[PDB]
Amino acid sequence: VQLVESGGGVVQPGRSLTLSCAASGFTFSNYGMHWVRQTPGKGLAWVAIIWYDGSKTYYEDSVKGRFTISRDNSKNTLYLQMNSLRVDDTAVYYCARVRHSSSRHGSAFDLWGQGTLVTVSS
Amino acid sequence: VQLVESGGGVVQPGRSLTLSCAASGFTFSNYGMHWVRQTPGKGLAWVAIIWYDGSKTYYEDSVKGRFTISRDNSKNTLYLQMNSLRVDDTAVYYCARVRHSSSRHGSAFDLWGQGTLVTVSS
Amino acid sequence: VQLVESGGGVVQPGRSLTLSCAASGFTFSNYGMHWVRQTPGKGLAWVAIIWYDGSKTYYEDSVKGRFTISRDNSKNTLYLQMNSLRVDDTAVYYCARVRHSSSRHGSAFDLWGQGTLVTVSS
Amino acid sequence: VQLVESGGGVVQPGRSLTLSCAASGFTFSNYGMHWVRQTPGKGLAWVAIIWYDGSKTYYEDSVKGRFTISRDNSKNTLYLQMNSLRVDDTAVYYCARVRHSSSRHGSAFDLWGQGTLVTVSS
Amino acid sequence: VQLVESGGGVVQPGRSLTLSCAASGFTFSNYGMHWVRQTPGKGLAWVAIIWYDGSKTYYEDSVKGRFTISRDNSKNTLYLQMNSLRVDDTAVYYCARVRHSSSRHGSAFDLWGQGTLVTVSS
Amino acid sequence: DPNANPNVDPNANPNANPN
Amino acid sequence: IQMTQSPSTLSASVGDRVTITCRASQSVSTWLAWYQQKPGQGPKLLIYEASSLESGVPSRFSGSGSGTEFTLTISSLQPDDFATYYCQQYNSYSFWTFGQGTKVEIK
Amino acid sequence: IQMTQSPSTLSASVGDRVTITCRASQSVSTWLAWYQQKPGQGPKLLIYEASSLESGVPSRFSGSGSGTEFTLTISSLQPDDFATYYCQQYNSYSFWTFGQGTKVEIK
Amino acid sequence: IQMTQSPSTLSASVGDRVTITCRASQSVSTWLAWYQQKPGQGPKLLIYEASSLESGVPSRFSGSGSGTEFTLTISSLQPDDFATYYCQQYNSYSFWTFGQGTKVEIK
Amino acid sequence: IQMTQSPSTLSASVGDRVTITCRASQSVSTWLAWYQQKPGQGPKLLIYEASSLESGVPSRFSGSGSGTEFTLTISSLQPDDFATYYCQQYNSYSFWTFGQGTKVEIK
Amino acid sequence: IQMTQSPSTLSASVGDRVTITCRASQSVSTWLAWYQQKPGQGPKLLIYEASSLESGVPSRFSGSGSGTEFTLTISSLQPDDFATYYCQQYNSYSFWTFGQGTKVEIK
Amino acid sequence: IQMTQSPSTLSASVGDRVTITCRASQSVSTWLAWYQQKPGQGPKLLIYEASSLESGVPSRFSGSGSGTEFTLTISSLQPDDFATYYCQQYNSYSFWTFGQGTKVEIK
Amino acid sequence: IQMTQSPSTLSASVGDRVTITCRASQSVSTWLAWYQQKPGQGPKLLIYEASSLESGVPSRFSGSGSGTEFTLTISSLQPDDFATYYCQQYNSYSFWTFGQGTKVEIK
Amino acid sequence: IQMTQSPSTLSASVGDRVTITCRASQSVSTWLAWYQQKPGQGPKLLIYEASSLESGVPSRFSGSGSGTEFTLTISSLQPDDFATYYCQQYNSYSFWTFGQGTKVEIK
Repeated sequence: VQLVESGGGVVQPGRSLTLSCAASGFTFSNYGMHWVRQTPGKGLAWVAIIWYDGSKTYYEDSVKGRFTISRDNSKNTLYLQMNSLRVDDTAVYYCARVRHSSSRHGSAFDLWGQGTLVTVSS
Repeated sequence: VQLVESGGGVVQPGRSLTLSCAASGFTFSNYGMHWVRQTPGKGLAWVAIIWYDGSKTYYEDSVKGRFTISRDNSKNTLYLQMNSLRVDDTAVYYCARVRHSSSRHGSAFDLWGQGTLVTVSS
Repeated sequence: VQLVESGGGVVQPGRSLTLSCAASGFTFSNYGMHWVRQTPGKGLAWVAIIWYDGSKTYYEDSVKGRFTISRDNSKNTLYLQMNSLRVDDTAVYYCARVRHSSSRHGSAFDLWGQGTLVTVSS
Repeated sequence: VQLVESGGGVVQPGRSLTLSCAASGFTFSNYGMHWVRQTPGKGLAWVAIIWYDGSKTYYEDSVKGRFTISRDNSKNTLYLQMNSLRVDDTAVYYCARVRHSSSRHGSAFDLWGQGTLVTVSS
Repeated sequence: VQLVESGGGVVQPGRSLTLSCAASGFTFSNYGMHWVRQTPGKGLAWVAIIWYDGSKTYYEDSVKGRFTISRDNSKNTLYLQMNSLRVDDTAVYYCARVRHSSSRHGSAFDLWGQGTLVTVSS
Repeated sequence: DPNANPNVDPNANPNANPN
Repeated sequence: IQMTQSPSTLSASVGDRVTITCRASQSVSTWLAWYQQKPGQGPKLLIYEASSLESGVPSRFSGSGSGTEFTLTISSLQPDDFATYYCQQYNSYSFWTFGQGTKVEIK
Repeated sequence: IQMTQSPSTLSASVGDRVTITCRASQSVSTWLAWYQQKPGQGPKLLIYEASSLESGVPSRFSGSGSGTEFTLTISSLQPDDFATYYCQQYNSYSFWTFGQGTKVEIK
Repeated sequence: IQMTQSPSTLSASVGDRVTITCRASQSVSTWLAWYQQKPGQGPKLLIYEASSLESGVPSRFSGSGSGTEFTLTISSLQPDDFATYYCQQYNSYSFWTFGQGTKVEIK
Repeated sequence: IQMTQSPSTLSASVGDRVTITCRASQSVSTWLAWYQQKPGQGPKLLIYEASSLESGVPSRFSGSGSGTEFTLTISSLQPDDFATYYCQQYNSYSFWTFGQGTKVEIK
Repeated sequence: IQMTQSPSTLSASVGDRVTITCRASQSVSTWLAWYQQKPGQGPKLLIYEASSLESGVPSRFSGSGSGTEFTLTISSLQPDDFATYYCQQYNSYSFWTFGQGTKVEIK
Repeated sequence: IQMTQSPSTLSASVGDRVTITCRASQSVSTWLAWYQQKPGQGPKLLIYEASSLESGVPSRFSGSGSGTEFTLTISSLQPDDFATYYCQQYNSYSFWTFGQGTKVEIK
Repeated sequence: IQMTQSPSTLSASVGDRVTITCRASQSVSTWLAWYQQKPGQGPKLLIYEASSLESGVPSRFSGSGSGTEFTLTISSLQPDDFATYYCQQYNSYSFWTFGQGTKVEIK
Repeated sequence: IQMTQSPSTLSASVGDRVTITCRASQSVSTWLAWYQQKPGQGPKLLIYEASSLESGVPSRFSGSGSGTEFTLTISSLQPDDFATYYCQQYNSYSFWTFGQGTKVEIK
């Protein structure tokens, strides 16, 4: 199994960037997936969540309305449309898969991607 | 994030009247809502609560068995179907949205509607 | 508001007998329940309590390890299964409902069923 | 209604075997079917499920990647293609039909076959 | 846009009677149609459904194996071949047309026929 | 504590429970 | 899914307000439809999905509710609207079932 | 917690004054209740917290007390008030127990 | 979810009362089914949802329980009802697992 | 495309009602025909396309069905209607095949 | 849980200091909220948990307290602060109740 | 299903980065297409299934999104990419509907 | 639909059991066929519709599968059956595409 | 919840025992997970629910604790165990938050 992202780069503040995350080796339409940032000098921080169907999403309090997470089950991808980018959003973005859990309470992020670097500067 | 209600009017005692509540600007299917009266000459008073799914409801002790509360998550609506009205029900009915809280105890009403006047008289 | 017991009869010592208790006229999923026995010549005696979910149970010291109490909120029924019945268990078993209280200490038993006679003899 | 399998026999470890399961007397394209082992000296154990279309599938944790189940609705058959058989896989394999349920949580297996004996030895 | 049935009458118990339903004014081959009874002294009772192709049919649990619903898109005509009639089945039979819905969950019956009276008595 | 209100705690969190 | 309606017979006059209550033995979500069958004719759909109005239905008719409690409200009863009203549920995995029907009669 | 009721049996007429006294072996603050049981039926709650009256019970019943002494007072005995009465306790950490009960007989 | 049944083997006579207990390691709510496998045949459903009977099963069989305690009671054992009974759980987010099964032998 | 007819023999009297059922192993759409062969003669067409009537046939004969289930209904049996009836299918890409044939005898 | 707000009327000028006292008959821990309702509008949340402020409100509003004594403090009265302020409690096992409310009037 | 695109007018210069966003009032899954209509001509397909590129379209154009949020991204605006871009949805049981379209102008 | 086979080369001896796996990039329902091309000749049909057997082919060859996993199983490898086997798909709206071919070799 | 890990950086050699302490500002029950992130890679799950071990992890890693105090213990440090360890929580009604991360360096 594997989970690789793409779509990184450098954009000016206020521009819009679209990230992708292709999943292979497992049934991708079965797992709810997350996006996690890594700002150097700070620990990991959560960003969004997709509910195995696109039905339910929950975002971090600082990115509500500027980030749109959406998933395509047919092509085994994730998308995180980032609008109104700021200088703060310079961080490496990871994909995360929620472990199968025998309850109603979810589980931890087991399969992590290699991460893509998104830089916002002038 | 806008909350508006409708369905008011003046009806004689003993008749059935149905109120409504329109939700827009936020994900209505994620929040449990309330209905609150404001009788002139008195303070506010809680009336009913809907548990984000229709699974659980609770009422004030003076409206049990006469007021039913139900919500349509697909149309983003609330309904407080009122049966067998009395003169004591002359009040302004508000909608209230329960604020998100990171606990198991709930929060105060953060978003209030504008209110519809319901008057019962002969 | 109706609470009906069932499942009584006559069994030999050492056998296993299970009881049933149906609730109607009120929402059963919102109340904890008790089972209380009535031995002729003696007063009421508590047996077991169910914590509105089956999450917590407590038994009388005389029936610990032989009595199981469990509820089915989907059918509004109670189940008190008796294992290894003895002659001293000959009594009438009542279902008791804990009334709503605005505190964290509980309240008395509001609604009682008519009870079913369970006798053990050779 | 009837549910009869076939394709049993004796194969050496490391070889591949394919089982079949012909359904008669009922509409086969409406039911999601299962496969269940029964090793002598042990109880029944679930093996795989097929989601009424072939769209979704699930396997026991010990047979992932070695057993592939697929159904042919046009001929009313099942196929549990077993690859890389081991001495563990000596068991009797049953088919199961998932009972109709007026909910979304499924139901039990109501129609079982007579089973085919699969022996893996050298 | 009219929908009219025929084929009713009086037959003895155990005899087989066949109903027809001619559709006019609309494209009949696009709609899945239903048959509905109306027994005097009872409300409407559902009978059978034909899935716009003849591919799928579902029946009420009380008519399985005695009623066969089949449609003919070439002549715009339904058929409900009733076998082994009993005194219960004396009722008025209605055709129903399923409304177009912008989803996968079906819709209500908008076009209803005028009803053909079936009497089963000796 | 056998004596504790075994009712539902009506003032609970009625929200969406993201986890 | 057992479906019942109350009141069974509802006397009303022209211009009065009418409410008919339909109760479902299980959760039918918002899948419910209301009918109207004048004597000797076939029932005509009025409300689908418990809130929306079928094309051609007068604006007087309205419905509301979800879960297990639904009501149909006629804002102004006309001489046309004296007929038997039926309540139907079509849940996800449940088949179509109909209520007993309440008859609206002149007062 | 051992719980006793006195007197075991008291005789009274219609319209008389009935006093039932309940004692507890250990202090239970005010967490005590009273029940009334007709012969062949199930007991019914009358007084909760030993001071307040449950809704629907006639006002004739009353009670007061704290600690280990609790009493029941009937202002005017009625023909429908002849039954056995129980006093129940539910303390902080003590399980529910009941008294032996007092029976009201016609004098 | 590991499911165990006790007793593993019980002997009963014709017309006797039989109880078989199935215990779940974790709560399985009310999703549970009881089977019956006569030797050399395929198991047949008896009880689904832990209380309801499968159509065609005699009213002799009965099952009750919720949470982690389940039982199957045969009111009056018949000469045909001597076989091995299996306990299955299908929780919402758990997979289907079967108990070891108890064998009912003629005394 | 294997065609089967049931019941093989159907005893009936004059003026009765006779229904013969023809079942197709696969869907044959509406392409189906019914024949009648009195002993010693050659069969004559009765119904073609599974619903229409051949020219000159009495109006008693009638048929209905589509897909896999086809029936032939005789409203009033006549003394010249006691003969063997055959079912034929001619699907789009399938060849012509016949059923075994049912014989309607005098009761 | 009955709440009383004092003083009923608090007259103050622009830039003054405003303190509002809310008292509970029974302890509500720290679960309490403060509202503001300008005439003809719907009330708006200001303080939740009796200490934290709603996002978007000015830092001018403040409050603190626990148990049965609560205070709401306005550092400097502003022209848009003249409205009616309500005190709400939501204790663990208690339902939501509101006080009678105090009004702020121009001095 | 109503499709709206924002912004309606998008000024950009040669070599810039352009994003045009299409929002669907109801979930349209992945069924969506983007067109390009220079004035006086007929629109030409650019993206189908919301992600793929029509044969012959330069690699600059790309699209992403699912559910109700979509976005068409141009990595480098060219001199001949100044035209109106439209949005279409073709769901399972929904008919084809187009958005109002956004116009890209020189800066 | 890109069609792949496994293993690329398979060594086996006379009388062994051989399985060849064909896996589809997309669902092809049950439309699939297995060929056999001896060197220097033209491929010959063996299995059509992925399960049925072509007329005249020995009963040794058999196949199974639906969706994206298909296998061809030879119960007894003869000296005749040493040749390359190809997997073809002809879906509903897809064109014909073949696999890369697995060669069965003498061991 | 704010998760703080102590010590920030701990030095250790091969085979030495290492303990990392994670603390939570609010009770998180047993809902807590640990991660290992070697430089330049993506973190890998080690422990879920603060006690269980993810499949594929060596038996060296272990963890225990409940409420607000959690610890990770490595019985025998290995040359491949020198990486940054993170403490994540997922409470019932609280979102996922990560700790600062302690780095284990070579002595």
